[PDB]
Amino acid sequence: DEFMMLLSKVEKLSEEIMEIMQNLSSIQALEGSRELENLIGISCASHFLKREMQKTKELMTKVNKQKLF
Amino acid sequence: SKDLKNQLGHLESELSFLSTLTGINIRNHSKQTEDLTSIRKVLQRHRLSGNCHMVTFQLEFQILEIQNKERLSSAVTDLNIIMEPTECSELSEFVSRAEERKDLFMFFRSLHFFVEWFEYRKRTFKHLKEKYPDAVYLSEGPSSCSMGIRSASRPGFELVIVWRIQIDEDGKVFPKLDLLTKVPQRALELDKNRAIETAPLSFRTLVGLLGIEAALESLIKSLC
Amino acid sequence: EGLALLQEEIDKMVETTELMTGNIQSLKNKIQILASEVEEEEERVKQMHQINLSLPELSQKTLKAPTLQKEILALIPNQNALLKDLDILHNSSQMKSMSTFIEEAYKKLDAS
Amino acid sequence: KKRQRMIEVQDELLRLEPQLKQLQTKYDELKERKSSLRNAAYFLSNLKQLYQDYSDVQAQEPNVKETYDSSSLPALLFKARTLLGAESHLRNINHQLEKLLDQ
Amino acid sequence: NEQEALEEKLENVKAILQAYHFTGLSGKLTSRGVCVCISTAFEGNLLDSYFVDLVIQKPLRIHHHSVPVFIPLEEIAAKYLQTNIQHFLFSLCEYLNAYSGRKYQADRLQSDFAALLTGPLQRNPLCNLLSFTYKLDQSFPFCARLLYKDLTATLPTDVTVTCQGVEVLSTSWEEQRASHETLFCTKPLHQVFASFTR
Repeated sequence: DEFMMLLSKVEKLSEEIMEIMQNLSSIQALEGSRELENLIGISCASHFLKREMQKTKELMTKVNKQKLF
Repeated sequence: SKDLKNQLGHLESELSFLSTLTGINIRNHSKQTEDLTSIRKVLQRHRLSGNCHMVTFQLEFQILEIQNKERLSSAVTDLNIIMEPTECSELSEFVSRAEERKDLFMFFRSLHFFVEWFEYRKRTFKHLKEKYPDAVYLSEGPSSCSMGIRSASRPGFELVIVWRIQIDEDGKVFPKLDLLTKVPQRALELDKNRAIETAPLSFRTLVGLLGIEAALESLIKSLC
Repeated sequence: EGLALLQEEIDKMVETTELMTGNIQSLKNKIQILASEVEEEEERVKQMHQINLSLPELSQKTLKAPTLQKEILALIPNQNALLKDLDILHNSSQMKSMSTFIEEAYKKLDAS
Repeated sequence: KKRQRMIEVQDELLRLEPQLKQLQTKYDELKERKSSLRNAAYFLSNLKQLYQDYSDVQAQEPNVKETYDSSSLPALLFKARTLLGAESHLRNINHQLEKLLDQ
Repeated sequence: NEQEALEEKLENVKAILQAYHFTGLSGKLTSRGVCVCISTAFEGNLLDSYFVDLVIQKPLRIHHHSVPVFIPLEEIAAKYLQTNIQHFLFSLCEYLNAYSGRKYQADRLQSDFAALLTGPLQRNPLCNLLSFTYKLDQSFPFCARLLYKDLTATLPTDVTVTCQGVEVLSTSWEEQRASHETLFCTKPLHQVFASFTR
């Protein structure tokens, strides 16, 4: 259950990680060229992700409350 | 009714048998018929949902069953496939091209081939991580797109080999396993043969002489 | 007369029967010669890698594909402007928590 | 007399042309293999040496800034996908929870 | 009623079993083994099926096979029959679909666009090579040779476009000869004959 003190840090990081990604003017100019996204094999947009970080902050509180394993 | 129950024990003895050899089972298949009066053509649309290994997925399509005793032929008019958002854009072009070619036998043709390769990705990254668990780190689990080769001793220098299976323009399966190099410039300061640059061109011919299993355990034995 | 027609093929055969004696058997003879040395150096590197799952073969075409390392470089222009502002991404303590998060969670789902 | 040089010269070339290419290609099937073996041996003969030379210099300084050549660039872009595309991973584990959603 | 209950799944299991034939090869259990009906298609247009009986014994023996002896069934049989019986039935699909992928090209070339071609199409009982001569009609003859050698795919591997009577002054041969080879390499036959008479 060592993630419940790492995930609450992620929503502090969500700020700190998106800011330092957007503060780097080269991160935001490589997506939009979606041809660059499919070689890597993952998404690279991140401003819409201000709530996907929340979509996981949502369900990661759902993991350990059950802790089904 | 005695045998009316044995009919289910035998026609389901057929269902699993198909799900085993094909690798393709079938769950929901509704049936819909349409007559057109105006030598007489009749159209059917029916939707189907199955699954292969981990791959779950749904097919909705329509057939233009032309009827004539001189021409008993058949065709399809439009398929529409939707799948789960995976990290490989092949599965976004897997739909993007199958709709312009519209045959589903090729669909289930390459999917057997696709998941069969994907399971090589799993079993090898599980076979290396049981034989060399101190030097291999799977970036995204046993289904990761590649593999790290490093230690907690030399972190700034690793080699990541990338397992990338794809499907061509024809509609057939084409994997492609090449090399990437993670290195500090300090190590180039000493490299005098400079084989570190010609590493992918060498690696694309490294699996040639040896195969995947023998080339990679060679590249891990040369690292450690 | 007809010899003008037959004059062309009396040479057509000599062009090829003198072609077989040198081009066929010599190539045959010098294959067991190469296969001798070809076997040898394999053992010299079998000294450095073990001989031997059933991993299958890749076509000539998978290998003739563009080496994806060179393609990553050519794909994005002003790459050297990227690498400078790319160390500081892995560097900062924020990302060190996310990299382990994704792996530390993947590890247990594959067992259960 | 047009018969003899037909059945004898035409079957000559039709019998010896395929036998030839099987030799041109197999002779080149191993020459291209001989090229490869002196390459793979070269590539291993350097990578083993380089790694443990890097080993002896790694021990010269425990912590140190490590400049990257224009060669290590594609790899950092990979290892950073876990950060860059956290969305998909973070959305994929949400549905991995939905494998266990029925529980 | 023990009848009203078994009625729900029998109508559904007898039709989803008939749905495997829509996906590819289906199966009907028999006394001495199982019947496997490999089904082919070339772009939605269904061609002929092929049933390959087989006995569930060791070593596996094919009872009968309706696939042509023209395709290399025996060569792929040995390589893949006893081992990976599932793979045997899929490499077979790669050859059966490839054949019915080519037969549906040339037979549509003859059935439709035959006025353009001077000498008849030259096929192989395997549709393995297609040689054929034909004119863009002023009078502009051509000749070409489709050379299929990858038995798995439906489009060729080597292409020739040598026309008898090419004039050096008219580069329109060259300009069209080049578009004749290239389009034969990436687009089917019946799909380019409709693109150059539109």
